[PDB]
Amino acid sequence: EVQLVESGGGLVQPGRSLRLSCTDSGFTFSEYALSWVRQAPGKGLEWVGFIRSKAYGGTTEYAASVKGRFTISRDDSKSVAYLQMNSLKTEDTAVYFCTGPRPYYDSSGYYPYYFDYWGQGTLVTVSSASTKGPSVFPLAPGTAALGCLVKDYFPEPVTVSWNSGALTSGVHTFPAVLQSSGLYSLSSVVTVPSSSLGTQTYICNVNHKPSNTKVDKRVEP
Amino acid sequence: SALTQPRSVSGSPGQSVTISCTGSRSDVGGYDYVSWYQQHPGRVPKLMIYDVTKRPSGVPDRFSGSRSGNTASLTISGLQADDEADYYCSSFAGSSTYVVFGGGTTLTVLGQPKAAPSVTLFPPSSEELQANKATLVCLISDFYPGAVTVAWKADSSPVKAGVETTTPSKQSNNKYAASSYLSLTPEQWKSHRSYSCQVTHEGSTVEKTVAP
Amino acid sequence: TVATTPASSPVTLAETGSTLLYPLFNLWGPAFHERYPNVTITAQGTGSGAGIAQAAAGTVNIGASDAYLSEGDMAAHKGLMNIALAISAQQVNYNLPGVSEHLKLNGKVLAAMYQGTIKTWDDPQIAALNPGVNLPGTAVVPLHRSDGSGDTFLFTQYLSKQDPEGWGKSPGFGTTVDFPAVPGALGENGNGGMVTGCAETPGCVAYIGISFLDQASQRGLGEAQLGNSSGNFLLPDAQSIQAAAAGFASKTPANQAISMIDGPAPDGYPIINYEYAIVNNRQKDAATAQTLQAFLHWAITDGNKASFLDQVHFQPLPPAVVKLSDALIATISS
Repeated sequence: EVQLVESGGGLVQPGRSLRLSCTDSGFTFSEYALSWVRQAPGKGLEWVGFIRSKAYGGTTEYAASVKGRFTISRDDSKSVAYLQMNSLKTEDTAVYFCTGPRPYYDSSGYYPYYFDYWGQGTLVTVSSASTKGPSVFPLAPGTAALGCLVKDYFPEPVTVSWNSGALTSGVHTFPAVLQSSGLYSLSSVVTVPSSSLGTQTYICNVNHKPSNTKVDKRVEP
Repeated sequence: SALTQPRSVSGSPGQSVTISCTGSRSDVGGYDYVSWYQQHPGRVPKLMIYDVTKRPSGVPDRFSGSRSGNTASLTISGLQADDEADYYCSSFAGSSTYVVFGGGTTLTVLGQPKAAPSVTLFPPSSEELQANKATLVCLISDFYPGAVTVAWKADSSPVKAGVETTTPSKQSNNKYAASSYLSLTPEQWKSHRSYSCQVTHEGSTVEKTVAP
Repeated sequence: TVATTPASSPVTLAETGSTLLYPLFNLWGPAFHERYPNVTITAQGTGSGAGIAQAAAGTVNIGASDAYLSEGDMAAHKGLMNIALAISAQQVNYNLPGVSEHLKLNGKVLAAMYQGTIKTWDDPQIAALNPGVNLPGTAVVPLHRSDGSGDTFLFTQYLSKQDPEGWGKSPGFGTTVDFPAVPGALGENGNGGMVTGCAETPGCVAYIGISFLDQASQRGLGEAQLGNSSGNFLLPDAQSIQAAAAGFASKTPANQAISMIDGPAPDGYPIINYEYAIVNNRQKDAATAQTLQAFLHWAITDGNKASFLDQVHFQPLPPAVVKLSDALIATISS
């Protein structure tokens, strides 16, 4: 009944602000308290804050580590909540999740007892480095391995699909390498039958939203 | 950090493991709102236990929650391969702190078999070369356990300059993946008969070679 | 035909029992004695358990009880009846000095407090009924009565009726109840013991008869608004108690044994009750029977004037129930 999708993540300079949004495509958004939980890369879960339902005053609570800097708002008319983040510090770098509860003790609007529903998360990078879109290069090929090289980008994340997502079987998108220059590089490789190579078009679709880079590259033998 | 869990937990297939979560009368021992989340690598957390001992619909009975005093424990019986994950405890902590989490526990299942890495080495593309750059890409996948050493060769000689290798990361099949990049100028690329990526895993080396 | 005048020869009516009724009975007795100085009336606060027990054994003429007789009581002591004299009520008091609001509570939340699953006063289950109230992190200390008590009966009936699958299954209701041994729970003797025990430790919660509300307020105890079955939260006052009793006015049976706990009136306070005289059919002689008839009949007519009942926050019997009470009084013989 709850389907959450965060947006708005990306690159922000220390000391500046960034607002995230969480939307429910279900019909019960006004019925529960909306929470934010974050997770710095490789680290644990940390509760950020929540905002109560309007039946309980629509009031907010925040972790000590973000109180005074972060504000949560909700707009029930659009089934959306917001996380406003001021005076950001590098230690705020994290994947930010929005979470929702099922009904508990007839009061999930007053306190989100448990986090039944999670968004996919949106990565916020607080850093002074400037954004940089990637170069994308084809990695030309029983089975055959072909791929795409996604070179020299900042910050994370980059998304790669193949054939607008019609090809998922045999896709391996590897974790990025952080090189000494401070730029990331990544490779996505798809395994296909050798028969396919002369009859099937293989295109990789690369998206680096922080720099508005969207690239499609055909990979041929 | 606010609740303390053991950093690491391990058990053999079919056995049990218990993950502890020690708090205080102000959280774990002060209410009955203790929960446990399971997080596989690169996925969102999933609620496994709530109200100290209850399981959401879907969660199997082999996941058991209990509590003694200010310490809650999660118990996982009949361990399977797919139990390998992080586990987080959580609790209400009063009307000032509200929600606290444990630091999280990585579960290892003990019996898994050795798996040699699959290695794939791509040469620089014509398009990168036309851009006056050259990267060799060594992709390493499906090895277990998750530790590999990577050596590059320029013809007969070791290189170790322009090499950048990732940490190993857990794949969805519980094997591990890594990647290594060797960045060269086109002149360097053309000036050697061959380049090799050598992947050493538990004392056994897999090597792939490419030539200009 | 009920006697309205007592005998003129010397007669002693001995009373004991309900501490909820005691402050009112200690006004009735002296007033009736003033009008009929041959009638000696002694009273005592000992709990509805002792009132039933002593009236059944015949050591007193009147046992005072906030609880009607069980079918097990009526099967153990025939002649014994429960005669409604007035309508009382019970509040939930608590010791939270930093809290100025009348906290809203209901039976399910209170059941969880007396069962030990809600242990802290800022538990979301409590805070959710009180949005906009700052609650402390104080440990809940649930107080119960140590003696057989009509107040226990009413409070555990409220828990049983509003939490039938939980408290209603165990430990249920009664003048004595096996209260869960939550860490820190205490037992007290009488409504007076509940007041002073509640006032002694912050975080205490206690069920206390409305004739002790003034004392509880003087000692700084908060007073809860309790939820009824219609979803509304109310303080016990003249109007909320009246509204609760009014629907049960036509349903009160001939023997007057009826629970008015947790009624369906949306403006009804959920913990109200008849104050009962537990008396036997047979007295020792014609003079005692006549005189006991006259006191009881006086108590439900002159003794129900607001000048008496307002002192203890009770409400008068409705006219149809006075008829039922007189019917039982008129059977007292020798």
